[PDB]
Amino acid sequence: MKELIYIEEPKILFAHGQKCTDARDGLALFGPLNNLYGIKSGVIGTKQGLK
Amino acid sequence: MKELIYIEEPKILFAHGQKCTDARDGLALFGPLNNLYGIKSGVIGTKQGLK
Repeated sequence: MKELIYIEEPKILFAHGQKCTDARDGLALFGPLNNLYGIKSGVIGTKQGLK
Repeated sequence: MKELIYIEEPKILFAHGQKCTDARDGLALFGPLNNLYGIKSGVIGTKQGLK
């Protein structure tokens, strides 16, 4: 019979220095580190793809 | 005794279908034709240049 150790879960730092563990919850709670003013999309494809 | 003819000043088209003759007045009255979200400025040079 051998033994197992435990390694503590790491943290990922979100906006205004808010530590968390899950990326989705940290984003839904605080938000990304830097702010883009917006995203301009260039879509190339058929008409159905554009729709 | 020679004669001079006259030609009407052309109009430039601004936001929401509004025309004018001066670019500055048209911009200050109706704004640009298109809509960006922001301008991400990259600066290259000295520290005092950044200041």
